[PDB]
Amino acid sequence: MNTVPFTSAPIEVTIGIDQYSFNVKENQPFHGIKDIPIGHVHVIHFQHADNSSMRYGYWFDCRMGNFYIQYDPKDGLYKMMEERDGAKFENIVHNFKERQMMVSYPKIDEDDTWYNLTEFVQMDKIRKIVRKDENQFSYVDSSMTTVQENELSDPAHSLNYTVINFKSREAIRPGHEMEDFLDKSYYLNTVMLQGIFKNSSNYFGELQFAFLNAMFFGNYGSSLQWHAMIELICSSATVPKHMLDKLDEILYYQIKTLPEQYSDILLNERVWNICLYSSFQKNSLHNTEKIMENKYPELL
Amino acid sequence: GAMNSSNYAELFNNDIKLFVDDTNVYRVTVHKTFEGNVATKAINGCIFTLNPKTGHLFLKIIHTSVWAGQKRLSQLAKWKTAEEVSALVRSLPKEEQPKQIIVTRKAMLDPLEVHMLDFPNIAIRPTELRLPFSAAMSIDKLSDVVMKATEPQMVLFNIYDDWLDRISSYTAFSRLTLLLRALKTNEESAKMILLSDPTITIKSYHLWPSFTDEQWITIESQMRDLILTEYGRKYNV
Ligand SMILES: Cc1ccccc1CC(C)(C)N
Repeated sequence: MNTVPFTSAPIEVTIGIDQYSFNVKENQPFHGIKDIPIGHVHVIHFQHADNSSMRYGYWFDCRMGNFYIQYDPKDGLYKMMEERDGAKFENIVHNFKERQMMVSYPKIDEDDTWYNLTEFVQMDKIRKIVRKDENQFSYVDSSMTTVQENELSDPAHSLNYTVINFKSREAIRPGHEMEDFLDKSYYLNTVMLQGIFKNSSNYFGELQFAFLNAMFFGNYGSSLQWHAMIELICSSATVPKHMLDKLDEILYYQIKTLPEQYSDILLNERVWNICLYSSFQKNSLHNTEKIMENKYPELL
Repeated sequence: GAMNSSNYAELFNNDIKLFVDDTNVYRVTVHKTFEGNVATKAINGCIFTLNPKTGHLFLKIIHTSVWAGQKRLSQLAKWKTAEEVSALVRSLPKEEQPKQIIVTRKAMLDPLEVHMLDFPNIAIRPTELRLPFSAAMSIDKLSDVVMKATEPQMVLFNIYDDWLDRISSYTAFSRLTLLLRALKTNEESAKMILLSDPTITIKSYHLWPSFTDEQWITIESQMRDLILTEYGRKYNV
Protein backbone atom coordinates (compact mmCIF):
# COMPACT_ATOMS: atom_id res chain seq x y z
CA MET A 1 0.00 0.00 0.00
CA ASN A 2 1.76 3.12 -1.28
CA THR A 3 1.69 6.80 -0.45
CA VAL A 4 1.71 10.13 -2.28
CA PRO A 5 2.86 12.79 0.19
CA PHE A 6 2.36 16.51 -0.34
CA THR A 7 4.83 19.22 0.56
CA SER A 8 1.97 21.45 1.73
CA ALA A 9 -1.48 22.70 0.72
CA PRO A 10 -1.05 26.46 0.17
CA ILE A 11 -4.27 27.06 -1.74
CA GLU A 12 -7.78 25.83 -1.04
CA VAL A 13 -8.46 22.91 -3.35
CA THR A 14 -10.72 19.92 -3.82
CA ILE A 15 -8.46 16.89 -4.27
CA GLY A 16 -9.68 13.80 -6.10
CA ILE A 17 -8.07 10.39 -5.80
CA ASP A 18 -9.74 7.92 -8.16
CA GLN A 19 -13.52 8.14 -7.53
CA TYR A 20 -13.03 9.80 -4.10
CA SER A 21 -12.55 13.47 -3.24
CA PHE A 22 -12.13 15.71 -0.23
CA ASN A 23 -11.74 19.41 0.49
CA VAL A 24 -8.53 20.95 1.83
CA LYS A 25 -8.65 24.45 3.26
CA GLU A 26 -6.01 27.07 2.44
CA ASN A 27 -2.83 26.35 4.45
CA GLN A 28 -4.44 23.36 6.21
CA PRO A 29 -1.90 20.84 7.62
CA PHE A 30 -2.36 18.33 4.82
CA HIS A 31 0.50 16.11 3.75
CA GLY A 32 -0.93 13.62 1.33
CA ILE A 33 -2.64 10.31 0.76
CA LYS A 34 -1.71 6.92 2.19
CA ASP A 35 -2.92 3.29 1.83
CA ILE A 36 -3.21 3.54 -1.96
CA PRO A 37 -3.91 0.08 -3.38
CA ILE A 38 -1.03 -1.41 -5.28
CA GLY A 39 -1.79 -3.14 -8.54
CA HIS A 40 -3.87 -0.47 -10.23
CA VAL A 41 -3.19 2.79 -11.95
CA HIS A 42 -4.53 5.79 -10.05
CA VAL A 43 -5.41 9.41 -10.82
CA ILE A 44 -4.96 12.31 -8.39
CA HIS A 45 -6.83 15.41 -9.51
CA PHE A 46 -7.36 18.97 -8.45
CA GLN A 47 -10.00 21.67 -8.59
CA HIS A 48 -9.02 25.00 -7.10
CA ALA A 49 -11.61 26.68 -4.91
CA ASP A 50 -10.95 30.03 -6.56
CA ASN A 51 -10.91 28.79 -10.17
CA SER A 52 -13.27 25.89 -10.80
CA SER A 53 -12.06 26.46 -14.34
CA MET A 54 -9.52 23.80 -15.31
CA ARG A 55 -9.60 20.50 -13.51
CA TYR A 56 -6.19 18.86 -13.91
CA GLY A 57 -4.43 15.82 -12.53
CA TYR A 58 -1.94 13.01 -12.86
CA TRP A 59 -2.22 9.37 -13.85
CA PHE A 60 0.36 7.27 -12.02
CA ASP A 61 1.32 3.78 -10.73
CA CYS A 62 3.14 3.59 -7.39
CA ARG A 63 5.01 0.51 -8.61
CA MET A 64 6.88 2.72 -11.11
CA GLY A 65 8.43 5.18 -8.67
CA ASN A 66 8.01 7.30 -5.57
CA PHE A 67 5.81 10.29 -6.38
CA TYR A 68 4.87 13.37 -4.39
CA ILE A 69 2.90 16.59 -4.91
CA GLN A 70 4.29 20.10 -4.47
CA TYR A 71 2.45 23.35 -5.18
CA ASP A 72 4.25 25.67 -7.65
CA PRO A 73 3.43 29.35 -6.94
CA LYS A 74 4.62 30.51 -10.37
CA ASP A 75 2.56 28.16 -12.55
CA GLY A 76 -0.21 28.13 -9.97
CA LEU A 77 -0.74 24.41 -9.71
CA TYR A 78 -0.07 21.31 -7.71
CA LYS A 79 2.70 19.46 -9.54
CA MET A 80 3.50 15.75 -9.33
CA MET A 81 7.20 14.93 -9.10
CA GLU A 82 9.32 11.80 -8.64
CA GLU A 83 11.79 11.39 -5.77
CA ARG A 84 14.80 9.35 -6.89
CA ASP A 85 16.27 9.15 -3.35
CA GLY A 86 14.34 6.12 -2.12
CA ALA A 87 15.67 6.27 1.44
CA LYS A 88 14.80 9.95 1.81
CA PHE A 89 11.24 9.37 0.58
CA GLU A 90 10.59 6.49 3.00
CA ASN A 91 11.71 8.72 5.87
CA ILE A 92 9.48 11.65 4.91
CA VAL A 93 6.45 9.38 4.62
CA HIS A 94 7.05 7.57 7.92
CA ASN A 95 7.22 10.93 9.74
CA PHE A 96 4.01 12.22 8.12
CA LYS A 97 2.23 8.99 9.05
CA GLU A 98 3.51 9.22 12.64
CA ARG A 99 2.11 12.75 12.83
CA GLN A 100 -1.08 11.49 11.09
CA MET A 101 -0.99 14.29 8.53
CA MET A 102 -2.31 12.07 5.69
CA VAL A 103 -5.75 11.00 4.58
CA SER A 104 -6.39 7.31 3.98
CA TYR A 105 -7.41 5.99 0.58
CA PRO A 106 -10.88 5.06 1.71
CA LYS A 107 -11.57 1.79 -0.04
CA ILE A 108 -14.41 -0.44 1.13
CA ASP A 109 -13.37 -4.10 1.16
CA GLU A 110 -16.37 -5.36 -0.85
CA ASP A 111 -15.81 -2.60 -3.41
CA ASP A 112 -14.40 -3.53 -6.82
CA THR A 113 -15.39 -0.25 -8.54
CA TRP A 114 -11.92 1.06 -9.32
CA TYR A 115 -10.75 -2.30 -10.65
CA ASN A 116 -13.85 -2.52 -12.84
CA LEU A 117 -13.18 0.94 -14.29
CA THR A 118 -9.44 0.37 -14.92
CA GLU A 119 -9.27 -3.37 -15.85
CA PHE A 120 -7.42 -2.46 -19.10
CA VAL A 121 -5.87 0.85 -17.98
CA GLN A 122 -2.14 0.24 -17.23
CA MET A 123 0.60 2.95 -17.32
CA ASP A 124 2.15 1.52 -20.54
CA LYS A 125 -1.23 2.14 -22.39
CA ILE A 126 -1.62 5.60 -20.75
CA ARG A 127 1.96 6.55 -22.02
CA LYS A 128 1.09 5.72 -25.66
CA ILE A 129 -1.96 8.07 -25.30
CA VAL A 130 -0.28 10.88 -23.24
CA ARG A 131 3.30 12.21 -23.82
CA LYS A 132 5.94 13.78 -21.51
CA ASP A 133 8.41 10.90 -21.91
CA GLU A 134 10.58 12.42 -19.16
CA ASN A 135 8.02 11.52 -16.45
CA GLN A 136 6.59 8.20 -15.30
CA PHE A 137 3.24 9.87 -14.56
CA SER A 138 0.96 11.59 -17.06
CA TYR A 139 -0.74 15.01 -16.82
CA VAL A 140 -4.29 15.53 -18.17
CA ASP A 141 -6.60 18.53 -17.87
CA SER A 142 -10.02 19.71 -18.94
CA SER A 143 -8.89 21.70 -21.98
CA MET A 144 -6.37 19.30 -23.56
CA THR A 145 -7.29 18.53 -27.18
CA THR A 146 -7.11 15.26 -29.07
CA VAL A 147 -5.16 14.51 -32.23
CA GLN A 148 -8.45 14.24 -34.14
CA GLU A 149 -9.55 17.61 -32.75
CA ASN A 150 -6.32 19.25 -33.99
CA GLU A 151 -7.07 18.06 -37.54
CA LEU A 152 -10.53 19.69 -37.44
CA SER A 153 -3.27 23.53 -31.53
CA ASP A 154 -0.10 22.72 -29.57
CA PRO A 155 1.02 19.17 -30.50
CA ALA A 156 3.05 18.55 -27.31
CA HIS A 157 -0.05 18.85 -25.11
CA SER A 158 -2.35 16.44 -26.98
CA LEU A 159 -4.17 13.12 -26.32
CA ASN A 160 -3.15 10.43 -28.93
CA TYR A 161 -6.54 8.69 -29.26
CA THR A 162 -6.99 6.79 -32.52
CA VAL A 163 -9.01 9.00 -34.92
CA ILE A 164 -12.24 7.03 -35.60
CA ASN A 165 -14.10 8.49 -38.62
CA PHE A 166 -16.88 6.42 -40.17
CA LYS A 167 -16.82 8.40 -43.44
CA SER A 168 -13.14 7.99 -44.24
CA ARG A 169 -11.20 6.02 -46.81
CA GLU A 170 -9.66 3.78 -44.10
CA ALA A 171 -13.20 2.92 -42.91
CA ILE A 172 -14.56 2.11 -46.38
CA ARG A 173 -13.10 -0.44 -48.80
CA PRO A 174 -13.38 0.54 -52.49
CA GLY A 175 -16.32 -1.37 -53.95
CA HIS A 176 -17.73 -2.25 -50.49
CA GLU A 177 -19.10 1.24 -49.85
CA MET A 178 -22.58 0.27 -48.75
CA GLU A 179 -21.46 -2.90 -47.00
CA ASP A 180 -18.72 -1.19 -44.97
CA PHE A 181 -20.77 1.90 -44.11
CA LEU A 182 -23.78 -0.04 -42.87
CA ASP A 183 -21.72 -2.78 -41.13
CA LYS A 184 -18.52 -1.49 -39.50
CA SER A 185 -16.99 -4.99 -38.85
CA TYR A 186 -14.21 -4.44 -41.42
CA TYR A 187 -13.17 -1.09 -39.74
CA LEU A 188 -13.39 -2.57 -36.23
CA ASN A 189 -11.82 -6.03 -36.75
CA THR A 190 -9.35 -5.20 -39.57
CA VAL A 191 -8.33 -1.48 -39.48
CA MET A 192 -8.58 -0.80 -35.72
CA LEU A 193 -8.18 -4.15 -33.84
CA GLN A 194 -5.73 -6.08 -36.11
CA GLY A 195 -3.78 -3.04 -37.39
CA ILE A 196 -3.58 0.07 -35.11
CA PHE A 197 -4.60 -1.22 -31.61
CA LYS A 198 -3.22 -4.88 -32.16
CA ASN A 199 -5.75 -6.58 -29.71
CA SER A 200 -8.99 -5.87 -27.75
CA SER A 201 -7.02 -5.06 -24.48
CA ASN A 202 -5.34 -1.95 -26.01
CA TYR A 203 -8.74 -0.92 -27.48
CA PHE A 204 -10.50 -1.40 -24.12
CA GLY A 205 -7.62 0.48 -22.42
CA GLU A 206 -8.09 3.55 -24.61
CA LEU A 207 -11.91 3.29 -24.20
CA GLN A 208 -11.73 3.16 -20.39
CA PHE A 209 -9.07 5.90 -20.22
CA ALA A 210 -11.19 8.13 -22.48
CA PHE A 211 -14.22 7.65 -20.23
CA LEU A 212 -12.26 8.40 -17.07
CA ASN A 213 -10.73 11.60 -18.52
CA ALA A 214 -14.23 12.68 -19.60
CA MET A 215 -15.70 12.02 -16.17
CA PHE A 216 -12.93 13.40 -14.02
CA PHE A 217 -11.76 16.36 -16.12
CA GLY A 218 -14.72 17.20 -18.40
CA ASN A 219 -12.41 16.58 -21.32
CA TYR A 220 -14.58 17.17 -24.44
CA GLY A 221 -12.39 15.18 -26.83
CA SER A 222 -12.19 12.20 -24.47
CA SER A 223 -16.01 12.22 -24.26
CA LEU A 224 -16.18 11.99 -28.09
CA GLN A 225 -13.58 9.20 -28.20
CA TRP A 226 -15.41 7.07 -25.63
CA HIS A 227 -18.64 7.30 -27.62
CA ALA A 228 -16.96 6.69 -30.97
CA MET A 229 -15.35 3.51 -29.62
CA ILE A 230 -18.68 2.20 -28.28
CA GLU A 231 -20.47 3.06 -31.53
CA LEU A 232 -17.82 1.28 -33.63
CA ILE A 233 -18.41 -1.98 -31.76
CA CYS A 234 -22.19 -1.70 -31.62
CA SER A 235 -22.42 -0.92 -35.37
CA SER A 236 -20.40 -4.01 -36.31
CA ALA A 237 -22.42 -7.14 -37.11
CA THR A 238 -19.44 -9.40 -36.38
CA VAL A 239 -17.74 -8.93 -32.99
CA PRO A 240 -16.09 -11.73 -30.98
CA LYS A 241 -18.49 -12.94 -28.31
CA HIS A 242 -15.91 -12.26 -25.61
CA MET A 243 -15.58 -8.62 -26.59
CA LEU A 244 -19.35 -8.12 -26.40
CA ASP A 245 -19.57 -9.67 -22.96
CA LYS A 246 -16.63 -7.61 -21.71
CA LEU A 247 -17.97 -4.37 -23.23
CA ASP A 248 -21.28 -4.91 -21.41
CA GLU A 249 -19.42 -5.18 -18.07
CA ILE A 250 -17.19 -2.20 -18.88
CA LEU A 251 -20.07 0.13 -19.73
CA TYR A 252 -22.18 -1.08 -16.82
CA TYR A 253 -19.60 0.10 -14.29
CA GLN A 254 -19.01 3.38 -16.13
CA ILE A 255 -22.73 4.21 -16.12
CA LYS A 256 -23.00 3.12 -12.49
CA THR A 257 -20.19 5.46 -11.47
CA LEU A 258 -21.09 8.47 -13.64
CA PRO A 259 -22.20 11.44 -11.48
CA GLU A 260 -25.94 11.78 -11.85
CA GLN A 261 -25.92 15.55 -12.34
CA TYR A 262 -23.27 15.25 -15.09
CA SER A 263 -25.32 12.75 -17.09
CA ASP A 264 -26.67 15.53 -19.33
CA ILE A 265 -23.30 16.55 -20.85
CA LEU A 266 -21.33 13.28 -20.53
CA LEU A 267 -23.88 11.08 -22.31
CA ASN A 268 -24.69 11.46 -25.99
CA GLU A 269 -28.39 10.74 -26.58
CA ARG A 270 -27.95 9.70 -30.22
CA VAL A 271 -25.10 7.26 -29.67
CA TRP A 272 -26.79 5.49 -26.77
CA ASN A 273 -30.23 5.17 -28.35
CA ILE A 274 -28.63 3.78 -31.52
CA CYS A 275 -26.39 1.37 -29.62
CA LEU A 276 -29.09 0.11 -27.26
CA TYR A 277 -32.10 -0.03 -29.61
CA SER A 278 -31.08 0.02 -33.32
CA SER A 279 -27.56 -1.36 -33.70
CA PHE A 280 -26.47 -4.88 -34.54
CA GLN A 281 -25.66 -5.29 -30.85
CA LYS A 282 -28.92 -3.79 -29.51
CA ASN A 283 -29.55 -7.14 -27.77
CA SER A 284 -26.02 -7.89 -26.55
CA LEU A 285 -25.59 -5.35 -23.74
CA HIS A 286 -28.07 -6.58 -21.16
CA ASN A 287 -26.42 -5.22 -18.02
CA THR A 288 -25.74 -1.86 -19.63
CA GLU A 289 -29.27 -1.51 -21.02
CA LYS A 290 -30.80 -2.37 -17.65
CA ILE A 291 -28.79 0.18 -15.69
CA MET A 292 -29.28 2.89 -18.35
CA GLU A 293 -33.06 2.40 -18.38
CA ASN A 294 -33.32 2.51 -14.56
CA LYS A 295 -30.97 5.45 -13.95
CA TYR A 296 -31.26 7.61 -17.09
CA PRO A 297 -34.62 6.77 -18.70
CA GLU A 298 -34.99 10.47 -19.55
CA LEU A 299 -32.05 10.29 -21.95
CA LEU A 300 -33.78 7.42 -23.75
CA GLY B 1 -24.20 23.86 -47.14
CA ALA B 2 -27.90 23.49 -47.91
CA MET B 3 -29.21 25.24 -51.01
CA ASN B 4 -32.30 27.46 -50.74
CA SER B 5 -34.03 30.57 -52.09
CA SER B 6 -31.30 32.81 -50.67
CA ASN B 7 -28.47 31.39 -52.82
CA TYR B 8 -30.40 30.60 -56.03
CA ALA B 9 -28.36 32.47 -58.65
CA GLU B 10 -25.46 30.20 -57.64
CA LEU B 11 -27.00 27.47 -59.82
CA PHE B 12 -26.19 29.52 -62.93
CA ASN B 13 -22.63 30.60 -62.14
CA ASN B 14 -19.65 29.00 -63.83
CA ASP B 15 -18.82 26.30 -61.27
CA ILE B 16 -19.94 22.99 -62.77
CA LYS B 17 -22.70 21.46 -60.67
CA LEU B 18 -25.21 18.65 -60.95
CA PHE B 19 -28.55 17.97 -59.34
CA VAL B 20 -29.20 14.30 -58.55
CA ASP B 21 -32.77 13.10 -58.05
CA ASP B 22 -33.31 9.48 -57.00
CA THR B 23 -37.14 9.50 -56.74
CA ASN B 24 -37.65 7.38 -59.87
CA VAL B 25 -34.84 4.87 -59.30
CA TYR B 26 -36.85 2.15 -57.53
CA ARG B 27 -40.41 2.03 -58.88
CA VAL B 28 -43.07 -0.58 -58.15
CA THR B 29 -46.66 -1.56 -58.73
CA VAL B 30 -48.41 -2.99 -55.66
CA HIS B 31 -50.77 -5.91 -56.35
CA LYS B 32 -52.58 -8.83 -54.76
CA THR B 33 -51.24 -12.40 -54.84
CA PHE B 34 -53.39 -15.42 -55.65
CA GLU B 35 -53.54 -16.09 -51.89
CA GLY B 36 -54.86 -12.59 -51.27
CA ASN B 37 -51.58 -11.18 -49.91
CA VAL B 38 -49.86 -8.09 -51.31
CA ALA B 39 -46.72 -8.13 -53.43
CA THR B 40 -44.64 -5.64 -55.35
CA LYS B 41 -43.48 -5.87 -58.96
CA ALA B 42 -40.62 -3.56 -59.92
CA ILE B 43 -40.62 -1.59 -63.15
CA ASN B 44 -37.75 0.15 -64.86
CA GLY B 45 -36.52 3.35 -63.24
CA CYS B 46 -33.96 6.10 -63.80
CA ILE B 47 -31.50 8.41 -62.09
CA PHE B 48 -32.10 12.07 -63.02
CA THR B 49 -28.72 13.86 -63.08
CA LEU B 50 -28.97 17.37 -64.44
CA ASN B 51 -26.57 20.27 -65.09
CA PRO B 52 -28.84 23.30 -64.47
CA LYS B 53 -26.60 25.71 -66.39
CA THR B 54 -26.28 23.74 -69.63
CA GLY B 55 -29.42 21.63 -69.56
CA HIS B 56 -27.38 18.46 -69.97
CA LEU B 57 -29.31 15.52 -68.52
CA PHE B 58 -27.52 12.23 -67.81
CA LEU B 59 -30.42 9.75 -67.59
CA LYS B 60 -29.16 6.44 -66.22
CA ILE B 61 -31.86 3.85 -66.83
CA ILE B 62 -32.21 1.36 -63.96
CA HIS B 63 -33.33 -1.98 -65.33
CA THR B 64 -35.41 -4.19 -63.04
CA SER B 65 -32.76 -6.92 -63.22
CA VAL B 66 -30.59 -4.92 -60.80
CA TRP B 67 -33.07 -5.74 -58.03
CA ALA B 68 -33.21 -9.50 -58.63
CA GLY B 69 -32.49 -11.34 -55.38
CA GLN B 70 -31.77 -8.24 -53.32
CA LYS B 71 -33.29 -7.23 -49.99
CA ARG B 72 -34.13 -3.80 -48.57
CA LEU B 73 -34.53 -2.37 -52.06
CA SER B 74 -35.43 1.18 -51.02
CA GLN B 75 -32.12 1.38 -49.12
CA LEU B 76 -30.19 -0.35 -51.89
CA ALA B 77 -31.62 2.12 -54.41
CA LYS B 78 -29.90 5.01 -52.68
CA TRP B 79 -26.50 3.25 -52.75
CA LYS B 80 -27.01 2.15 -56.37
CA THR B 81 -27.79 5.79 -57.23
CA ALA B 82 -24.59 6.91 -55.49
CA GLU B 83 -22.50 4.20 -57.23
CA GLU B 84 -23.82 5.30 -60.64
CA VAL B 85 -23.23 9.02 -59.94
CA SER B 86 -19.67 8.24 -58.80
CA ALA B 87 -19.09 6.16 -61.93
CA LEU B 88 -20.39 9.03 -64.07
CA VAL B 89 -18.04 11.52 -62.46
CA ARG B 90 -15.06 9.16 -62.83
CA SER B 91 -15.89 8.77 -66.53
CA LEU B 92 -15.69 12.54 -67.11
CA PRO B 93 -12.45 14.37 -67.85
CA LYS B 94 -11.24 16.31 -64.82
CA GLU B 95 -12.22 19.67 -66.28
CA GLU B 96 -15.79 18.43 -66.82
CA GLN B 97 -16.28 16.98 -63.36
CA PRO B 98 -18.66 18.90 -61.08
CA LYS B 99 -17.44 20.98 -58.18
CA GLN B 100 -20.76 20.40 -56.35
CA ILE B 101 -23.45 17.70 -56.45
CA ILE B 102 -26.81 18.76 -55.01
CA VAL B 103 -29.13 15.91 -53.99
CA THR B 104 -32.86 16.56 -53.96
CA ARG B 105 -33.41 14.23 -50.94
CA LYS B 106 -31.31 14.26 -47.77
CA ALA B 107 -31.24 10.46 -47.58
CA MET B 108 -28.87 10.56 -50.55
CA LEU B 109 -26.17 12.52 -48.68
CA ASP B 110 -24.36 9.73 -46.82
CA PRO B 111 -24.47 7.21 -49.69
CA LEU B 112 -23.10 9.78 -52.16
CA GLU B 113 -20.53 11.17 -49.69
CA VAL B 114 -19.20 7.64 -49.05
CA HIS B 115 -19.02 6.83 -52.76
CA MET B 116 -17.20 10.11 -53.45
CA LEU B 117 -14.59 9.96 -50.68
CA ASP B 118 -12.01 9.76 -53.50
CA PHE B 119 -13.14 13.27 -54.58
CA PRO B 120 -12.66 15.46 -51.49
CA ASN B 121 -12.87 18.65 -53.60
CA ILE B 122 -16.42 17.81 -54.74
CA ALA B 123 -19.00 19.23 -52.33
CA ILE B 124 -22.10 17.13 -51.67
CA ARG B 125 -25.03 19.33 -50.67
CA PRO B 126 -28.73 19.05 -49.90
CA THR B 127 -31.34 21.64 -50.80
CA GLU B 128 -34.32 23.34 -49.14
CA LEU B 129 -36.01 23.75 -52.53
CA ARG B 130 -38.90 21.40 -53.35
CA LEU B 131 -37.88 20.57 -56.89
CA PRO B 132 -40.38 18.73 -59.09
CA PHE B 133 -37.85 16.43 -60.79
CA SER B 134 -39.94 13.36 -59.83
CA ALA B 135 -42.25 14.44 -62.70
CA ALA B 136 -39.49 13.74 -65.23
CA MET B 137 -41.27 10.49 -66.05
CA SER B 138 -44.29 12.53 -67.18
CA ILE B 139 -42.18 13.69 -70.14
CA ASP B 140 -43.24 11.26 -72.86
CA LYS B 141 -39.89 10.74 -74.57
CA LEU B 142 -38.09 10.10 -71.26
CA SER B 143 -40.75 7.72 -69.99
CA ASP B 144 -40.60 5.90 -73.35
CA VAL B 145 -36.88 5.21 -73.26
CA VAL B 146 -37.03 4.07 -69.63
CA MET B 147 -39.89 1.59 -70.17
CA LYS B 148 -38.46 0.12 -73.41
CA ALA B 149 -35.02 -0.57 -71.90
CA THR B 150 -34.03 -4.26 -71.74
CA GLU B 151 -30.63 -3.60 -70.11
CA PRO B 152 -28.95 -0.86 -68.05
CA GLN B 153 -28.33 2.11 -70.32
CA MET B 154 -27.29 5.80 -70.08
CA VAL B 155 -29.13 8.20 -72.39
CA LEU B 156 -28.11 11.85 -72.83
CA PHE B 157 -30.61 14.67 -73.35
CA ASN B 158 -30.70 18.44 -73.21
CA ILE B 159 -33.80 19.06 -71.12
CA TYR B 160 -33.90 22.70 -72.37
CA ASP B 161 -34.04 21.74 -76.08
CA ASP B 162 -32.69 24.84 -77.92
CA TRP B 163 -33.95 27.37 -75.39
CA LEU B 164 -30.49 28.64 -74.38
CA ASP B 165 -30.12 30.15 -77.86
CA ARG B 166 -32.82 32.68 -76.85
CA ILE B 167 -33.01 32.77 -73.02
CA SER B 168 -30.65 32.56 -70.06
CA SER B 169 -30.07 29.43 -67.97
CA TYR B 170 -31.90 31.12 -65.10
CA THR B 171 -34.96 31.60 -67.30
CA ALA B 172 -34.69 28.08 -68.79
CA PHE B 173 -34.49 26.49 -65.33
CA SER B 174 -37.52 28.52 -64.22
CA ARG B 175 -39.43 27.36 -67.29
CA LEU B 176 -38.44 23.75 -66.65
CA THR B 177 -39.42 23.85 -62.99
CA LEU B 178 -42.75 25.43 -63.87
CA LEU B 179 -43.48 22.77 -66.47
CA LEU B 180 -42.53 19.95 -64.12
CA ARG B 181 -44.46 21.39 -61.19
CA ALA B 182 -47.53 21.58 -63.44
CA LEU B 183 -47.07 18.00 -64.65
CA LYS B 184 -46.66 16.86 -61.03
CA THR B 185 -49.76 18.72 -59.84
CA ASN B 186 -52.15 17.63 -62.63
CA GLU B 187 -50.43 15.61 -65.35
CA GLU B 188 -53.50 15.47 -67.59
CA SER B 189 -54.34 19.19 -67.63
CA ALA B 190 -50.63 19.99 -67.92
CA LYS B 191 -50.26 17.77 -70.98
CA MET B 192 -53.42 19.25 -72.50
CA ILE B 193 -51.93 22.74 -72.24
CA LEU B 194 -48.73 21.66 -74.02
CA LEU B 195 -50.29 19.88 -77.02
CA SER B 196 -53.69 21.61 -77.36
CA ASP B 197 -52.63 23.22 -80.64
CA PRO B 198 -51.86 20.58 -83.32
CA THR B 199 -49.76 22.98 -85.42
CA ILE B 200 -47.05 23.24 -82.74
CA THR B 201 -44.90 20.14 -82.86
CA ILE B 202 -42.02 18.52 -81.04
CA LYS B 203 -38.90 18.22 -83.16
CA SER B 204 -37.50 14.72 -83.44
CA TYR B 205 -34.50 15.81 -81.36
CA HIS B 206 -36.46 17.74 -78.65
CA LEU B 207 -38.62 16.96 -75.65
CA TRP B 208 -40.96 19.94 -75.68
CA PRO B 209 -42.92 21.70 -78.45
CA SER B 210 -41.33 24.35 -80.67
CA PHE B 211 -43.08 27.34 -79.10
CA THR B 212 -42.26 30.84 -80.18
CA ASP B 213 -41.26 33.35 -77.51
CA GLU B 214 -44.85 34.60 -77.50
CA GLN B 215 -46.37 31.13 -77.30
CA TRP B 216 -44.06 30.36 -74.38
CA ILE B 217 -45.36 33.33 -72.39
CA THR B 218 -48.91 32.07 -72.98
CA ILE B 219 -47.98 28.49 -72.08
CA GLU B 220 -46.16 29.63 -68.95
CA SER B 221 -49.22 31.65 -67.91
CA GLN B 222 -51.49 28.64 -68.46
CA MET B 223 -49.18 26.47 -66.32
CA ARG B 224 -49.29 29.07 -63.52
CA ASP B 225 -53.09 29.08 -63.69
CA LEU B 226 -53.11 25.27 -63.40
CA ILE B 227 -50.82 25.25 -60.37
CA LEU B 228 -52.80 28.02 -58.62
CA THR B 229 -56.13 26.36 -59.41
CA GLU B 230 -55.29 22.71 -58.63
CA TYR B 231 -54.08 24.18 -55.37
CA GLY B 232 -57.55 25.74 -55.24
CA ARG B 233 -59.31 22.44 -55.94
CA LYS B 234 -56.96 20.98 -53.30
CA TYR B 235 -57.33 23.39 -50.36
CA ASN B 236 -60.81 24.64 -51.39
CA VAL B 237 -60.02 28.36 -51.69
C1 LIG C 1 -3.25 2.25 -26.49
C2 LIG C 1 -2.64 1.62 -27.59
C3 LIG C 1 -1.84 0.59 -27.29
C4 LIG C 1 -1.21 -0.15 -28.24
C5 LIG C 1 -1.38 0.22 -29.55
C6 LIG C 1 -2.19 1.26 -29.88
C7 LIG C 1 -2.85 1.98 -28.89
C8 LIG C 1 -3.82 3.03 -29.28
C9 LIG C 1 -3.21 4.36 -29.54
C10 LIG C 1 -2.33 4.39 -30.74
C11 LIG C 1 -2.53 4.85 -28.30
N1 LIG C 1 -4.31 5.36 -29.88
